[PDB]
Amino acid sequence: GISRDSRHKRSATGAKRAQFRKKRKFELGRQPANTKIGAKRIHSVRTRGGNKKYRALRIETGNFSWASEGISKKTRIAGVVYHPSNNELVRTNTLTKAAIVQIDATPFRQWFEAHYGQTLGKKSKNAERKWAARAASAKIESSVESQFSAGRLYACISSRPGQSGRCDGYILEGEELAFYLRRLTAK
Amino acid sequence: ARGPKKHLKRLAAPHHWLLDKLSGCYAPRPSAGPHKLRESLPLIVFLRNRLKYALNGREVKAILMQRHVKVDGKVRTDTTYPAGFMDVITLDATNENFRLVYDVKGRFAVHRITDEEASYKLGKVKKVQLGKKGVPYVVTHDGRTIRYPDPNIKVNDTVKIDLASGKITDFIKFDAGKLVYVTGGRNLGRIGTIVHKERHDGGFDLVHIKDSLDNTFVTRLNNVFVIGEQGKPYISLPKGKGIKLSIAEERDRRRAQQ
Amino acid sequence: ELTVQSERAFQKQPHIFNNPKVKTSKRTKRWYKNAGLGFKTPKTAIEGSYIDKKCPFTGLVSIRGKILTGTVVSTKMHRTIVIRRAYLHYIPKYNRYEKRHKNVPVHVSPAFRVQVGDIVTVGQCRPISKTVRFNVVKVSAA
Amino acid sequence: MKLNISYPVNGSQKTFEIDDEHRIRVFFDKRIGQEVDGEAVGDEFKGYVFKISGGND
RNA sequence: GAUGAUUCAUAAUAACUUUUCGAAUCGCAUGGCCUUGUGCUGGCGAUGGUUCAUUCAAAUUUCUGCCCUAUCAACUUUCGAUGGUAGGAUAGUGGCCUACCAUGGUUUCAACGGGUAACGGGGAAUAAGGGUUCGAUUCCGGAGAGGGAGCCUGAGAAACG
RNA sequence: UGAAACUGCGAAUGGCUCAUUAAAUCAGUUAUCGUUUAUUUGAUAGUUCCUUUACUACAUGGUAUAACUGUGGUAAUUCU
Ligand SMILES: [Mg+2]
Ligand SMILES: [Mg+2]
Ligand SMILES: [Mg+2]
Ligand SMILES: [Mg+2]
Ligand SMILES: [Mg+2]
Ligand SMILES: [Mg+2]
Ligand SMILES: [Mg+2]
Ligand SMILES: [Mg+2]
Ligand SMILES: [Mg+2]
Ligand SMILES: [Mg+2]
Ligand SMILES: [Mg+2]
Ligand SMILES: [Mg+2]
Repeated sequence: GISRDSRHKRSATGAKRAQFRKKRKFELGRQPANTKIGAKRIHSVRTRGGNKKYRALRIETGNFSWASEGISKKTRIAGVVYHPSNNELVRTNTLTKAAIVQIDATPFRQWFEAHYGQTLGKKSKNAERKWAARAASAKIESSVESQFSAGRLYACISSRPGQSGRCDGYILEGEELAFYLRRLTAK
Repeated sequence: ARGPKKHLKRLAAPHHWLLDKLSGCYAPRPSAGPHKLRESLPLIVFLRNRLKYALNGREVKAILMQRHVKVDGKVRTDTTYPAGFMDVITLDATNENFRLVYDVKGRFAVHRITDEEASYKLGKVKKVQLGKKGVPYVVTHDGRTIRYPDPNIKVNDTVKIDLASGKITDFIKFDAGKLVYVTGGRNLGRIGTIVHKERHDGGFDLVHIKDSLDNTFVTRLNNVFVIGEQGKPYISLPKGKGIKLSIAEERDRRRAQQ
Repeated sequence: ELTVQSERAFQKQPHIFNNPKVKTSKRTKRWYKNAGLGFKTPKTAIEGSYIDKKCPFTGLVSIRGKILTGTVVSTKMHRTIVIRRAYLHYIPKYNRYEKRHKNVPVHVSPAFRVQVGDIVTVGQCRPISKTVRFNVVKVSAA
Repeated sequence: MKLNISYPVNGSQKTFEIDDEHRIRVFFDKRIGQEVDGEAVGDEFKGYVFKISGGND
């Protein structure tokens, strides 16, 4: 079908190769996943040596990591806002790796309350001791906390959904957030 | 093409088996085992062509299925089981014990050993790493994995393996003045003490080696097997003791005894 | 060397995370390694800001296999040059030799600056592109 | 045509050759699994009900 | 701890999983100790099973090396040609494919085209020395199953009993 | 003891031929720190009573379905 070989291309000198061999199976290629959003639907692919591979079609939630905070929560995905390879993936809401998405951000604000006791945006003694002891770490950044006021965080997909089935990511932070923010707010 | 090969034509078999070019199109293809199929000896060619205890492969199978032969203490009723370097072979009828060591001509010898010596074997460590849950292991040259080894054991050393348990009795390090066995290459079968080793970062460390008649040679580090200190070896060496007399001295020695 | 951030994606080294909470000197974590075989890692790799995924020093490639030497005859690609290895081929009938040559496309890191006429030594890596399998490890002529 | 009829409770089965084609014409335009009454096809089969389970053309 | 060299082996933390595996299996022998219940306990195997190593392999890959022809001098590049960045797909690397970008890449040291009554090699015949001609064919590698293309099963096939 | 049938392995090896193929195959020499690997051989799994006082079977839980038995179709097939 889709072949993954180099014998069908021209040489570096530019000559046309002759057909040495029929298409072998160990050099095959398969159609893309084009993972949409909503109503999770994972198919299986049997691959070389047994060794199952999970095509996610139409994934709904994901596990997203806050790297400066060292946690990760299972959060719902709102939609893709940027893709460095293609704008039609942003339009059609496809989820690949390196896609800039919006996520729900409510588990992160629940963890931030339960861990630090200050609310983002705008009772027991043990919790008071814990929240006082980890003080001067409850001042995260301006950009992320303004997103927390708006209830949608910017994340980047670090997983490959067509291969593992999962759509994992990390929250955008720092200079990478500023770069993609200039990309997004660019007219 | 299309998958693994299962046959082995004669004239493609390793030359040190000494299989004659007539009497059949095929040779006994060694099955997958502890040794590479080139540097191995199947039990069919050891029992039939070296010990003459059988006349057919059918008789070798008849010997094997009554569990007579056992190799490294395990029974192994397989016709083409690869017996390799330093394997012990026990024939309990006749109470015989062999070790596969090379003669200096480069072929496997019929080296009869005693019953105390059949209780162990030497192995050259091929890699030391940390397995799962941080447990270290070594891998010997016949693929035995031994967990919790001594921390001083690095690669290219020899460890003495117990063969009732899989435990390590002692070990010989790698430096100058060590008695080595050459297993591989042109100098296959020779025994000499190591004089020095050449670093050669990027591939194929060489080692210089001189026998008891002060003849030097050099070999890749892949083909060297340390067997002890100079004087005592840790095993019994075969007849000849790895000396490599030239053909002139060899016909002179043959005209002595003739 | 006028911007780092030219592409549509964010160029960064993978799994090298700079914590936004802390504030120190030594502005960013930069991963670098020594490529081995006695090749010195250049200071422009250690102190620079370029990203260069296929670099033998800061990037994710490893040098193993042949080490070759050629002369640069082309620099017109981006981060890629073509070297020319000249050799003599012996013909046994006439008992003499003839001049031959091959062109090798090699990858060049932004730690190194080559022009046409420089002699370079290159190290073999995994396939970088359709033709490139070698990577510049030392530029030592002009 | 012919009717390969099985009583599965008692475990017996018997074939019956049927003629007078406008008595089998009640069977037409019907599916496998759909049920038909007996008194259409035959006065020996009075009161009965059959399920169409298959056949060979 | 290792390597010339790793973001390596391995360990840890936080979660993930549509939730993988973690023995409802078989044969001989039938002991041991008891408050004696068909009590507790126990041998040698067989088959299966996660992961690592090993072996048999595979797939890519570096360097150099091929017959005649210039009455073949320019070839490649919208339909990938040479490279860059991201993705996708793959067992994995890679224009392998896609999106965007740059204008490269080969060539008189013979590219590209054409021809081969061309599968390649170990090798064969004939030779003072140097050579010339052949190698479909006992071994090694490749390819094919009337011609093309597509796929199922499986560790392994683009399989032709 | 042993037909059938289910299950498990094997049928990708072997044998044949030389059409295609001119940096292709191939040969010697490298690499995987760039990967799959049935089998073999050696190691290797006290954690699962998934809401964790029984909601139960762990001195052992549920369905099929083949061969078989019987009724048949087609000129014909390793059809069913
Ligand atoms: Mg065999
Ligand atoms: Mg890529
Ligand atoms: Mg690219
Ligand atoms: Mg031809
Ligand atoms: Mg012909
Ligand atoms: Mg052949
Ligand atoms: Mg074929
Ligand atoms: Mg024909
Ligand atoms: Mg076919
Ligand atoms: Mg046929
Ligand atoms: Mg074959
Ligand atoms: Mg095992």
